[PDB]
Amino acid sequence: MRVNITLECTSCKERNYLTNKNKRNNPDRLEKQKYCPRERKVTLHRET
Amino acid sequence: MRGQKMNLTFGLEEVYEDAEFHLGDFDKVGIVGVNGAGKTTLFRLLLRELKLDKGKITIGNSRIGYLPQEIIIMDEKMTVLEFLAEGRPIKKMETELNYIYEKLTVVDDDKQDRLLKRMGWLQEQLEYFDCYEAESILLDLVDSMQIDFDLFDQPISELSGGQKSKISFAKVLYSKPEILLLDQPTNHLDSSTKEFVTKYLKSYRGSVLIISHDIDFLNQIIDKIMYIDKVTHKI
Amino acid sequence: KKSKKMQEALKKVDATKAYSVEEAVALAKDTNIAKFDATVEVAYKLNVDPKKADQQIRGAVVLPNGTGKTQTVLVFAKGEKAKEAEAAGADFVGDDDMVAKIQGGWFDFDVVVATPDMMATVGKLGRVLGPKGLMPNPKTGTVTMDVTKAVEEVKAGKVTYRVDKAGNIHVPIGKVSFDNEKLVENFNTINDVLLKAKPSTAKGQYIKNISVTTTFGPGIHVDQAS
RNA sequence: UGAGUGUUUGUACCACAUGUACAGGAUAGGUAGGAGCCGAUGAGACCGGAACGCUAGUUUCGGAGGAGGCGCUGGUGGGA
Ligand SMILES: Nc1ncnc2c1ncn2[C@@H]1O[C@H](COP(=O)(O)OP(=O)(O)OP(=O)(O)O)[C@@H](O)[C@H]1O
Ligand SMILES: [Mg+2]
Ligand SMILES: [Zn+2]
Repeated sequence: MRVNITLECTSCKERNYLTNKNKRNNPDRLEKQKYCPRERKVTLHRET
Repeated sequence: MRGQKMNLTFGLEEVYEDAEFHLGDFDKVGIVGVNGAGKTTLFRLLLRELKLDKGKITIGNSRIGYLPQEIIIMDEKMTVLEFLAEGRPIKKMETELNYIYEKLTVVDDDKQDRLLKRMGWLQEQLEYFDCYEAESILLDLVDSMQIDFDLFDQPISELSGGQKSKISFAKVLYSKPEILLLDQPTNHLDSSTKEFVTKYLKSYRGSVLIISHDIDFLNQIIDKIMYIDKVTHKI
Repeated sequence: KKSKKMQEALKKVDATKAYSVEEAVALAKDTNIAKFDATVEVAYKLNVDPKKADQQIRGAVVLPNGTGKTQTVLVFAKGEKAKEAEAAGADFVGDDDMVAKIQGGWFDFDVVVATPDMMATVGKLGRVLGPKGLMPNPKTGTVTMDVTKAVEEVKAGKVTYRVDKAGNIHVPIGKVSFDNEKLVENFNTINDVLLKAKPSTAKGQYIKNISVTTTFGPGIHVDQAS
């Protein structure tokens, strides 16, 4: 089962990126290092 | 206790889907469901340990007495008395209060306002949990389930499954709670011990939610039965 | 069942009518038939429930007319604070070593006050004070940087008020010796401090019932507005 | 579109009764006052009846009698 997800910056809680993931292959909430335009620096973004 | 549009999904396997429930006060609610249905998970939501993915779970401000399905032994060397004493926050506040006095001596005129307020609350909170409990707990064992005092000085990890259940149940009562959340309170108890638990729960004036797989035990106490469905993910 | 003096006092009082402050104090003075300098006390039944941490209240209020009974003062200090107590003329002035003597000695002192630093050392003895309730508390003001203010307040008749478990708080305003006007002024001071102490989370009417009573007499209900 | 009766009920006063964990003298509900309090307006002790009761005592009504007790005080207990 593949579904679209939103990645939110853990620092400013800004819903920054849109992506998708296969729930079966990645049961746990995805986490990436992505640029946060509000803070203008790379930060940890976690799926909500 | 009320929950609306409850949603919770661990990975790919979901627990609640748009579930709802309203429990009136002073209701001895019997929670029933197959293993894995999500009965323990409901309490975790009430205790705010878990958060619903979507929806609102509403709990009253009253103090809650929680009896975990599994015994929580923080350290192997913990004694039964230490385990029971941890039920009340007397020891924790005193350690904080003792530190507050230390800070007062070090700091002269900077943090006194903050320290004085913290000291006052601890004293008022300490008196609310009357420090006379040291004697009451010692005798709560006698009147509760005939728990011998030799066990009182023995490591908790060395007790038998039935003995551990008695200690954990007494700890919940020792805390003097307002709402009782009992998760299989008679898992290992023998026939004689179950009688005391049943009588106490019949007499208990407050609200008590019971997760139990013992039909006969529930029937003597329960007035409202809450069924957690495993296939419909509803309540 | 009821003494004749109490019966006549009851007939004087009107249970249905909640008197004004002036009528209530005068009526209480009339009702205390017992021929001793009884202390007049006021009891407020607050809507707040103590079981909530914020709701409970515990403080101290100074009465310009006083309580009508002098209050012995015990002070714990060291150095300039000790000199402050001596200048204030505190009934008893002590230190960390003298706390042990105070335990079992000089007892019956009405109030106990300790400096912020002395509290740490005092705390050991204070656990014994706890059940007695003498232990100084910052909220009541017993713990202050200056003991002279505490001593003068105690002499004037400062009274510490603490809400009981049921939500009723009692305090003596003065002796039947004090004139009814002085007693009413003391009641007003008590009323003002309680209103200022009303907690934020409280709701509805703040006081469910206000009753003034002498040690011998029965209760008299007093109008809240008065 | 108004009268009553009765029943089962929820609320709110007013009457009452109960408060036994441990130790403690013992049936200790909490807080405030409390050195004085109560009794020929019939006290103590005593007899019975009744209620409670954790069976230890508690509370209460009556019968006689007629003036005493209780408290502070004392140690216990967190609390007298
Ligand atoms: N963090 C988690 N990660 C993955 N799955 C989980 C997690 N938490 C719970 N689950 C699943 O939730 C399901 C139901 O939760 P819960 O443990 O409360 O069931 P239960 O009814 O209390 O079990 P029992 O009645 O037998 O004690 C479990 O089967 C469990 O597998
Ligand atoms: Mg479970
Ligand atoms: Zn950010």
